[PDB]
Amino acid sequence: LFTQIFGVGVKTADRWYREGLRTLDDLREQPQKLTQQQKAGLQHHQDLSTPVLRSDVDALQQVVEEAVGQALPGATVTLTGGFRRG
DNA sequence: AAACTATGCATGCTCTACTGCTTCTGATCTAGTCGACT
Repeated sequence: LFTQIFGVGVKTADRWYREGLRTLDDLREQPQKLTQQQKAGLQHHQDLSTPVLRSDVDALQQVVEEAVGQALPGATVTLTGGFRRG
């Protein structure tokens, strides 16, 4: 549960576990020991927990292609990662 | 002719300011460690 939080690794998860933090809500009760990454991940937890689909990939690729084309002409963008493996 | 007072000088103590040299402190910066991510 803790590792899925953006900006939370194994070390931080273990540190929280040994400190008595057991539930997600408990993390929100003390919003003073979390960096920007952890706060951003915890706030948009539900949104980031959902696996992404291919339509969202296409929309994001179109948006980024438009942005790079307007920024610098002739830019080429290639989709890598898991989505390139099928 | 004698006493009082105006004038001045010499010196020590004190406030006040100003200039310059030296030292201390606040501010501007690279190495080590842990952690995040990919």
